[PDB]
Amino acid sequence: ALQIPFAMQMAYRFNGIGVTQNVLYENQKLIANQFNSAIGKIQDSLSSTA
Amino acid sequence: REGVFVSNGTHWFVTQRNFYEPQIITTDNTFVSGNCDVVIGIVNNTVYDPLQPELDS
Amino acid sequence: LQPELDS
Ligand SMILES: *[C@@H]1O[C@H](CO)[C@@H](O)[C@H](O)[C@H]1NC(C)=O
Ligand SMILES: *[C@@H]1O[C@H](CO)[C@@H](O)[C@H](O)[C@H]1NC(C)=O
Repeated sequence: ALQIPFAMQMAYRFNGIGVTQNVLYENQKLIANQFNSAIGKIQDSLSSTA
Repeated sequence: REGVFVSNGTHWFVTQRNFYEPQIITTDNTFVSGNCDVVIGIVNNTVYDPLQPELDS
Repeated sequence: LQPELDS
């Protein structure tokens, strides 16, 4: 296990899907806020019904 | 362009991810997108230009 | 390159 900064790991996972690394850093806060909000929606979905 | 940025004591290098291979941060080892003010965690540096060592003749 | 051709 080799330590890597999480924002650099995201930049490679973007690079892996054919989105160039710059597009992450140009949008980092927006990406994080979508991701954080989405995990909230996951929790709400699992809260709503069995 | 591929791989990652790396720092020594005060030199900086670019390498592929899976085997350490420190190379000079040249323009032909890199590419540009926008001004710095957006980027989290960026650093001031010199990017080396290979063209001027040629055109100086 | 051609724009740099002032040398
Ligand atoms: C660059 O790396 C080598 C090995 O770590 C070291 O001898 C040299 O002093 C370093 N130079 C700078 C300025 O970081
Ligand atoms: C980079 O260097 C310039 C030198 O004028 C300085 O104005 C700027 O604040 C520096 N930025 C960082 C991130 O250190």
